[PDB]
Amino acid sequence: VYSEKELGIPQLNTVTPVGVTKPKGKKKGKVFVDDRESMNTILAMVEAEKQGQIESKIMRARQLEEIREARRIEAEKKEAERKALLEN
Amino acid sequence: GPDFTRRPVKYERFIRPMGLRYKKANVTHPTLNVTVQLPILSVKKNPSNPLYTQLGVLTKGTIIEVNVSDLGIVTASGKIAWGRYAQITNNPENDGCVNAVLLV
Amino acid sequence: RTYRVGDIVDIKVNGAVQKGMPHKFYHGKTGVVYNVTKSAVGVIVYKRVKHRYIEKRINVRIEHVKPSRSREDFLRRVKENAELKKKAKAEGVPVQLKRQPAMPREAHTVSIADNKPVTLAPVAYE
Amino acid sequence: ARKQRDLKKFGKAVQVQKQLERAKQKREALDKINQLKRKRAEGGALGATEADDPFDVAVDNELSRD
Amino acid sequence: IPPKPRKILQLLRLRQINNGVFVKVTKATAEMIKIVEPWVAYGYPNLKSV
RNA sequence: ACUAACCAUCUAGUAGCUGGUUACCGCCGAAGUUUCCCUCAGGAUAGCAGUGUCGACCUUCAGUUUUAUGAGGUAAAGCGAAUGAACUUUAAAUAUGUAAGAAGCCCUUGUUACUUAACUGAACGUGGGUCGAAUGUAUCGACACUAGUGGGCCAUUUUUGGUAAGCAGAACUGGCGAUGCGGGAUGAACCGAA
RNA sequence: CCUUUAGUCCCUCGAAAUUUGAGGCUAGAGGAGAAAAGUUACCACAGGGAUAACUGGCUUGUGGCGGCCAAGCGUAGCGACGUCGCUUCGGCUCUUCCUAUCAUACCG
Repeated sequence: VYSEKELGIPQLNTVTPVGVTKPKGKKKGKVFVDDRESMNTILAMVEAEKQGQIESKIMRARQLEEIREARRIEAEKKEAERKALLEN
Repeated sequence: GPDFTRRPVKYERFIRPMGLRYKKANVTHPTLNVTVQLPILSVKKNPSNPLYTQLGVLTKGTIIEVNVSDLGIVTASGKIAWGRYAQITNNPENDGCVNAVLLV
Repeated sequence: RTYRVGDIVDIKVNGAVQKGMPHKFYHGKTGVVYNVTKSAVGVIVYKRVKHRYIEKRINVRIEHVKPSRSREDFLRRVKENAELKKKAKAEGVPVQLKRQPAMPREAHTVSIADNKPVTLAPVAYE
Repeated sequence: ARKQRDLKKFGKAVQVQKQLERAKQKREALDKINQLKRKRAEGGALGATEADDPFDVAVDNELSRD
Repeated sequence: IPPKPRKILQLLRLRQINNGVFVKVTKATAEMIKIVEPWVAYGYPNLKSV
């Protein structure tokens, strides 16, 4: 058993998009996360994974919904940052 | 040295018995031909194993740092020396003591 | 130094340069070359296992490789061998072209006048 | 597999070389200590306490400053 | 016996013990006998011996 | 919704493992190893032994000496030679690599697409001159095919390192492994001798 | 850019007065690149290599280290006796042997 990271295994296009890939052995630019909104999105996923299985259908929906609102706020915040930087 | 200390997990498996511990040594001054029992301050280098230096193992040819305040050596600046190197010149495992010669 | 293929060479192994250091067994050996490169030179050295020779192909550099004079006597012998053979035919006297291995010495007399022997002792007391 | 095969048959020779190297390191360490002994006896120039740096740079510095 | 003296005895036709040969003295032959000394006894024969 | 026992047969189930494997005499007779591939107890090649064919007829070869020349200038003598292991006229002991013919060396001028300022060099050709140390030789080489082998133990000498002393590792050679006999009162490692 | 080394006591800054510290100068040493890389007589796990394991004229009553002295060896180094300096276990047993003898015998 050996890690796929250790082997130089090409990345494959699937239902999950590969996106823009980065060359190996080069500067993969650090994308810092420091906003409260960006931290909230990551935190919601972590909490959802730890909680795991919930028997209630409504309680399961609410856990998914709070991640959706966290994503929406982060996207709105980053959009406003782009507009301010582009305009001013 | 210290009565109680917490060791790194590297060395938390090497146990050193109480009976094998020494705190003083018979240190000889070559110039002022005399020897005085002087306390040991630190082990600087054991020229047999770097691990032994970390563990403080006293073997033959080991450099230790001793408190020479009682002798009263006057330095070139006029101060009184408080610590000097000393090389163990015996086998403390076979002879139940530590003998050293001051590096002066 | 310009060295060609097929020339017999000698290996000296100097400690000035640590690059291309051969083993102590290969130090001070004589062999022929089989390939020449910019810096390294390949030689063939055949060494006995117990009876058979196995040809080691090792690489050595210019600072250790020097030519040899092993054959130079053989070319020297044939040139005079040609010269005296033609020379012998001219005058008409036989000449001997093989080399004889140091025959023992013949008889002679040694005089004592003005060379009186000096008596010696097992340990010199002077 | 190839790397283990070299470790297969070179294993004992590396053992003896390591023992020879460790003995050599013992000789050099004792030589440097003995060299310091001669220098102090001949002359030297110190402070109240010995140098705080480890006992390889301190010896190298002292033998260099002469 | 080391390999070097073994070859000399073969070259001198001294294959068995108490084998004798006639050799003419020569620096080529003198050095050969000097190597097989721990196995041979040699000297100068007279007319009766021959 | 899902997923015990005995009898006969498939079955003489699957082993790399254990034990065993059947007259005599003669002849020839080993290896315990280099190298390469591969991790699954292994294969290939070469070496040793043998058979067949072909080519040469001691033709030719050789764990040897001599000669010439390297790496060892290591000892020694002197400094009424100079200079000062690191000095030298000379030079030890000691092993040790290479070479010693017509399967050879040089010269020569014809060509060449190579090369040169050039018929100039190099290659391809022509001709010229006691066969060029000793000793031994119970033959040498080439090709194809076939079987058993892939360990090591001890000792001398040299050498690397270490211990209070032990000791550990390399190189050569020798003894034992496939060996009987004489001696050491006896006997894997000793001496003599097969 | 700082730190070390030697130098002219060559310039500046700070301090105290009857001297210093820090910079500056001369030339030696340390510090393709945010992807990862190197390194350890260390630890944990997995695996590999050398190895069945030790002692057999073994053991016993007088310490080690440093100096002084020291016949020699030798032509500086090794150097004893002394002196100075610093201090698994317990119980059970029978027969015989040993002496390194507790007692009984005899001696100084």
